[PDB]
Amino acid sequence: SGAIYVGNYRVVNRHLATHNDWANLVWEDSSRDLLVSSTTAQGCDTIARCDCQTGVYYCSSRRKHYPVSFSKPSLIFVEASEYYPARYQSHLMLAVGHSEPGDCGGILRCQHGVVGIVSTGGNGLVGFADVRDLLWLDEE
Ligand SMILES: NC(=O)[C@H]1CCCN(C(=O)Cc2ccccc2CS(N)(=O)=O)C1
Ligand SMILES: [Zn+2]
Repeated sequence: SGAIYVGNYRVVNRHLATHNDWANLVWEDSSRDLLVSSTTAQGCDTIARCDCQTGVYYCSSRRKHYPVSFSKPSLIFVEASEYYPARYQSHLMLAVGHSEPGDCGGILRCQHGVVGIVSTGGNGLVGFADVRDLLWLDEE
């Protein structure tokens, strides 16, 4: 579990969104596993605006923050699960690391801020849904 809180926005994994989120929907993309909903109180997270490929992510299944190297956002085939059939997920970045289903929502950060959130796992890899291209998160 986990979310990013930037301004009046709440960014979560789409497969984990709640009732409150869909009723107050700003934007969602099934192919990216992302959903953004509006909030009453202001958030304090800063979104990174960079091309960093090294950062640190939180892994709830180990209670540890791990430093990682990660690939650039791309279209990656993701196996069928209880949330989606087998499909290509866009804007996904992979790293070598530990990730179990309950790890989705863990933040990946670099020196410039939040890069993304855990979205995929298994086979000794962890995938992060990139948020650095969503420039509108910084305004309105
Ligand atoms: N973004 C997605 O499509 C993810 C949605 C949640 C499920 N996805 C994962 O990668 C989670 C995962 C982590 C470790 C091993 C195995 C899995 C797949 S599952 N079916 O067992 O949950 C895929
Ligand atoms: Zn950066």
